[PDB]
Amino acid sequence: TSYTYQATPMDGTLKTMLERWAADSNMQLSYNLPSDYTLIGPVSAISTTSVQQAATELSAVYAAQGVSVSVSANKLLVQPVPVS
Repeated sequence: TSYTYQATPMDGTLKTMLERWAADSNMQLSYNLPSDYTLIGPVSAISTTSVQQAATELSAVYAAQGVSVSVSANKLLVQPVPVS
């Protein structure tokens, strides 16, 4: 096999990969960062049928850059990490 969330040869950047995941899922992408970013090596570990798992793995990859990736309704949401 079934569809899996992963990086593929088509995807060069964080935003563009997520545009594909969103299109593949009938979801909105809200990309709330000032710049796109290249995909870094650790993204190559992601391969899962679960959008929650995939988004969360991706979030962890970009956490040290200050980024959160999450599933919010029909949206993939990329934003600065909200903290109290």
